[PDB]
Amino acid sequence: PKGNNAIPHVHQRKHWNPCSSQKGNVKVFFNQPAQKQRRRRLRLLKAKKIFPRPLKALRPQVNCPTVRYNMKRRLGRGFSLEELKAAGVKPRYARTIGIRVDRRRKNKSEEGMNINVQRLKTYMSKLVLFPLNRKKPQKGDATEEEVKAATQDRSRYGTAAVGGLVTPAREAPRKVTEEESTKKMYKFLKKNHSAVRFFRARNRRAARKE
Amino acid sequence: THSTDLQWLLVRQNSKFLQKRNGIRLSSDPFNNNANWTKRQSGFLNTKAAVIKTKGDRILLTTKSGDTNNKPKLMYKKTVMEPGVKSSVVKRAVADIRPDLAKMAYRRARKMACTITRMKKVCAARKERSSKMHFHRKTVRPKR
Amino acid sequence: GIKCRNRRKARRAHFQAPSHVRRILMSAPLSKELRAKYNVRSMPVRKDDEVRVKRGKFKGREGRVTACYRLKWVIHIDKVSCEKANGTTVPVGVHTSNVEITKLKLNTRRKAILERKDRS
Amino acid sequence: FDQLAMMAPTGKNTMLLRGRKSGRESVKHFGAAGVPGSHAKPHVSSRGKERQRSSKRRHAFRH
Amino acid sequence: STVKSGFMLPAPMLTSTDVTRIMQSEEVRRVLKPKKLQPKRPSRYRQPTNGIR
Amino acid sequence: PSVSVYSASEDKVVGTCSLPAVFTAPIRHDVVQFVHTNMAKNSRQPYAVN
Amino acid sequence: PTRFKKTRHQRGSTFCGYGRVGKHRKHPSGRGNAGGEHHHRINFRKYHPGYFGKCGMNHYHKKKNTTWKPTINLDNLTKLMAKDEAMKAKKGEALPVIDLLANGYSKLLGNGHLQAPCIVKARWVSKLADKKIRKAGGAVVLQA
Amino acid sequence: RRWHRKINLHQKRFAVVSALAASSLPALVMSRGHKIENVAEVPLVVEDGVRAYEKTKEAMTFLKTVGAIDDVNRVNDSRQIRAGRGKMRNRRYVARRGPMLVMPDNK
RNA sequence: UAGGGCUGGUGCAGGCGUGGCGGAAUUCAAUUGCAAAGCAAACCCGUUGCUGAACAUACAACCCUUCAUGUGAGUAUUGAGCCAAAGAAGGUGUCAGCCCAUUACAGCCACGGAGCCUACGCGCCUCCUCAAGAGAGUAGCACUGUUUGGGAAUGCAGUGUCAAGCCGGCAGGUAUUUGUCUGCCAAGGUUAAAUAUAGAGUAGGAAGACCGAUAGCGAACAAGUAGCGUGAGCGAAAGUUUGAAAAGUACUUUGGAAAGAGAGUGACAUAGAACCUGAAA
RNA sequence: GGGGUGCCCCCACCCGUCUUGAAACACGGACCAAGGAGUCAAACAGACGCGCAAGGGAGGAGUAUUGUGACAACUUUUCUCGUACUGAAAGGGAGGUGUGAUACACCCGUGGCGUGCGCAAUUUGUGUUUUUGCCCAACACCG
RNA sequence: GUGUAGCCCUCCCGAUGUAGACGUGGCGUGGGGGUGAGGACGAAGCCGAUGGCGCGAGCCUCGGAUGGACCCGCCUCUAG
RNA sequence: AACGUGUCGCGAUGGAUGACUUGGCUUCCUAUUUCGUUGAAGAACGCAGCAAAGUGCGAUAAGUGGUAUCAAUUGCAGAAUCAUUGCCCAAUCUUUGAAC
Ligand SMILES: [Mg+2]
Ligand SMILES: [Mg+2]
Ligand SMILES: [Mg+2]
Ligand SMILES: [Mg+2]
Ligand SMILES: [Mg+2]
Ligand SMILES: [Mg+2]
Ligand SMILES: [Mg+2]
Ligand SMILES: [Mg+2]
Ligand SMILES: [Mg+2]
Ligand SMILES: [Mg+2]
Ligand SMILES: [Mg+2]
Ligand SMILES: [Mg+2]
Ligand SMILES: [Mg+2]
Ligand code: NA
Ligand code: NA
Ligand code: NA
Repeated sequence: PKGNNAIPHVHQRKHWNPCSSQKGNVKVFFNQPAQKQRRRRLRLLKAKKIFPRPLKALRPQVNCPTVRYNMKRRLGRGFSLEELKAAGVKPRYARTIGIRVDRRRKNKSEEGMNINVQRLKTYMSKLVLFPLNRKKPQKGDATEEEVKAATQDRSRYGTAAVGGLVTPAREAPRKVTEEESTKKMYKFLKKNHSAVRFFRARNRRAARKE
Repeated sequence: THSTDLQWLLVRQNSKFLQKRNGIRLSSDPFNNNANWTKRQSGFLNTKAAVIKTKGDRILLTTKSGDTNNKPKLMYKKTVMEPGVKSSVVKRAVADIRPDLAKMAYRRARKMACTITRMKKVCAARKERSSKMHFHRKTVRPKR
Repeated sequence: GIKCRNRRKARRAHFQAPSHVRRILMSAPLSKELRAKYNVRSMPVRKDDEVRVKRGKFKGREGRVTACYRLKWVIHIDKVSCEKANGTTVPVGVHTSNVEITKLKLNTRRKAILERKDRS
Repeated sequence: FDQLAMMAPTGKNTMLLRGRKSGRESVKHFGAAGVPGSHAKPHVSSRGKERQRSSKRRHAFRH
Repeated sequence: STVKSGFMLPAPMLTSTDVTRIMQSEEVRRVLKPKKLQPKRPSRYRQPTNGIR
Repeated sequence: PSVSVYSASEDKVVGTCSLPAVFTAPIRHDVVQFVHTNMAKNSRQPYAVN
Repeated sequence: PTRFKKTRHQRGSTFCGYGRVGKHRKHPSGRGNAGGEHHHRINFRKYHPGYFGKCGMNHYHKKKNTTWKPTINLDNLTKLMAKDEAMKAKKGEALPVIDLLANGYSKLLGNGHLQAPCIVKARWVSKLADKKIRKAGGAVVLQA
Repeated sequence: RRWHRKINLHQKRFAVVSALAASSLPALVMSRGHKIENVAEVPLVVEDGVRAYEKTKEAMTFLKTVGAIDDVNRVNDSRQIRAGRGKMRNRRYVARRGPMLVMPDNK
């Protein structure tokens, strides 16, 4: 006899199990610790080959979309064309010295633009830029014995020169203003919300009034 | 540190000193006067303890006194007793540290006295039998 | 390098070894006098060598090696034999790790090996 | 509790309290959700498949 | 702990083990019920019954 | 309490330390048994028939 | 573990708790939720009264990220501040500032007795929360 | 089949802490089967010159000096061929567990 | 001026590859049945003390007497040592760190024709370099069919019809007409890495809380074999596991032979050749 | 005292199964050896054990390691369950007492009533206070 | 001190049972982690008018005029 | 009486059990990693002193050549760095088969 149980909905009627007549459709993870070891070995090998270049290329800081992640910051695909122009770096030459470049980003506000321009300027001042020919150095490049002092960066995020993401600091304690202790904020917010919510109905009423 | 009550709860079911052969629970603890597997008898986890044994033809009484319970080298004392010692003085030597084992101490002291006497007689009789019979070999352990 | 953590693999490699591998596996210790001279612990055995048996029914027996029967993992020693029912004499195999080498049949290749293995 | 037995044996000058059990989620599921005057929460797997209109609901009270 | 973030040693359930010492203490012994006299051990010569005979 | 430090070459005391307070913690042999039983299952290799 | 199952107790009972008269057969009542309106009607009506039927309007392409709106009550505002800050500020003093978006909250509901005055930044607020925080000596600053 | 298990992080740290405290009581150490009659001052702490040893002969002298050689001898004498089918499956010998030596790193 | 070894020619060089070589310490001392065995009850005493219920040579089948015959190989026990950056697991007539082979670079040798990697490795010659427009039987629409969670129609196919680019076209998850806003610019092509190997290969490796000869692959063996069916196809049984070593029973006698009775080898022949053990019916 | 074989007096229908009912003229039953049947996974619920608690817990990944190394150690979360519910939806969103008819003032606090372990204080056993948990009936507040 | 060879000693009340439910410091088998032993002076396996113990599942000793190399007690984990 | 029944010692028949295991099954990793008209995969017929099957090979037929090592192979013969053994560059490669 069944009793008071939930209705199951288990979703398992599609020949997923390997038997004498069915190949099955399964995925196991017995190689998980072995693949973790292999990926780590390749990262160390790549670092040895490309020395002294940084492991990861420079990336910009961007804002996450939607209202759920409005306040969060992360790393983007590449730098904007407007940002590169502001820092005085050509885009095709920028890709050569380890700067990611994105030709689709738009830079819709100055706050995001100024943060990323500062990232490029700090990176430029920290580059050492080994000369193409050691006998004949052209343009401002690394001097002698400045090459011998270079060191690879393995920060896993490329933050050796630029650093972490920039977020506004928390506000400090203060006093309540006299107008803050009087104004009704629900009345203020509801009035604005009703203006958009009842835009169509109010227009219809005025049109009928004429 | 921790107490006897806590330690007994930890080792009661399983231990290297617990022998559970044929459904009988006995103890191989060297500081157990009789082989009973109980909290009172088990002297290795008790703060103070005393056991009576033999050393040749004399009574040997080892005691703990529970003041160096973190140094195994200095836990116990030897205290070899005099020949022909009465069991009352051995009974009084114990019960100054464990008064709740005084009656068990007297019985153990008497049993140790009887065993000493028997060992002398059995060995004496065995040697007499071995005196006359001939043997094909005899092994002598080399010196130094 | 036959010995392995896999017992199944180590035993297959031993009992299916080729002929040139079996030559190394069939080695015997040198005597004290040879060790003091050549400073070598042990050498592979070969025909026309002199050995002394150390383990088994033939203890203390000496002789010259007559054959290296690699297919049976044994060596044959002269004067180490048994009688058949008809009276015929047949050699008896002895494992190479039960003997010791007392005299070596020197050769320009064998001398090269001794200098290779000289510990000093 | 070993300090209490040390300083207050026989429990003089004590106030004994228990703690609540009626607010638990398991208790809310006791009974049948479909009988009159029940107010029992059903065991629901798909929340959207057990909604029901405002009418057609069972009677909320019974003597 | 510095290596393990936020970890602290758990608090003991008993501020002092050795409950045997607590049971055999003057303060605890002061509130125990006094001992009572027990009857004599039943001797041989089984006690009578049957009331009438 | 205090703990002494012994030399590695002779029967001597060469130092003195303090108990690190991790040895005073409760001993829950029921927790140890539970964690060991399930931790020992993590080194197993799979087996099956064809 | 297999050694704790009922199968170990039933070795030798020949029926394993299923009876001689009505045996253990395969699907004597159908598979899954079969017959929920015909021969399982009483079970469904008694325990799941709202299973059969429709209710309400539809919404294609829901996109749950657009309706994110966690709420916190005025009674739990202390958990978002430092321990010292709760008792440091009162009425006319400098008050701590709490930003709800950093802690993962959107709307401020006013339930229970407010402990300490503070300044709260939020996206949405309630009628009661606005009145209670104002009387206590605090304020609400609207966010976005 | 479910071969592996998850354990709460706090419970794992609780178990380690309890086992460390149990190793500090000589009564529990003897009851598990270790021979510590010649040791002094359990828990045993030795100087840091041990890390600089290069020869196994030096290590064996140190074990005899502090009295830990009895537990090592117990493991040596207990070595034997395992009973059952396990000796066909790459586990042919069984031995007991001896002392631990804890070091600040792998040096 | 400079560069390009991925313009081409001509040479000099590392490494990836393949085949070899090199590592310690006992066959130490006591037996051939019974002492090559023990006791001195946590640790020390102990590098030391004491010996024998198997010998008045015991055991060998109802009891007594005579006469006999009987113990395989020390990796076992005991006492002394030695090596360890090596205690690692295989072999050897019994349980082996020191009998053998293995166990390492905190390495050493020869070979190397293409390829791949290294100041985009390094010289010389030769060459090379420093106003418009944007994809047409296309997209769209109608009917029919199929497909999708896609719901007044998610993708696709057939037939009919068939564009725009002077306020362009496509998308914005409820159909229609009208106006804004936002994001992109179809109908041509190439492209490493992170991913699969659910009855594949070629060479190597690492293992297992798995099975243990009616089990595990059908197949531990001259197994997809013998055998069966006109054919497509179906498809076994069977450990040679005697012994450490063939030392695999010379020879006498009866018998046509097979074999029997003796003799002999072997620790054991009731280990005698489909030969370890050898249950039940 | 146990074990083996025979005998005497007494007692005694053939096992397993379906069935109201089997010793059945109901079915399966010549003998022996070795095989032979509630398992694994996934969603939910209840009882019991353990850790933490208005918070609990990750996963995937990463950091440091021939070593008992496919183990073990380490990383205001980045996700999920919960601390708030309600309406088809647009939306809204829960403390007490006192005083008045987004009202005003306070904040050491069970909304009131009944039955209520234990503890506290009285009388010589009775009556009383605070009542925990739970239950009953009346408010009040949120949608 | 639930449960064992029950911590011990008095006293009182129940005891059958198909389908079914639950309990047992209840019995037995292959393997893992620990701990403690045994074996060429004879391991596992096999045989029995070999007895002893337990209500029982079973455990243990004895003999072999059997065998010839491995195996078990206890606490836990696991299952073809 | 014989037949038949029962218990014990010994012997047959049969091939279980135990101990052994160069086999299977399952998981993981590494490469200068992937056939053919320059005739593949498969199929047939042959080749050794004694050679049925299996293995290796192709009228140069249990192998020719190069390379490293050195004294074996073995049932009985037989020969005495050159064999054997491992690896591989140069060759041979019967009749067919996409088969042209
Ligand atoms: Mg029913
Ligand atoms: Mg099939
Ligand atoms: Mg029943
Ligand atoms: Mg049932
Ligand atoms: Mg039924
Ligand atoms: Mg493509
Ligand atoms: Mg088979
Ligand atoms: Mg088969
Ligand atoms: Mg009928
Ligand atoms: Mg019947
Ligand atoms: Mg009838
Ligand atoms: Mg009953
Ligand atoms: Mg099994
Ligand atoms: Na076994
Ligand atoms: Na068209
Ligand atoms: Na029937």
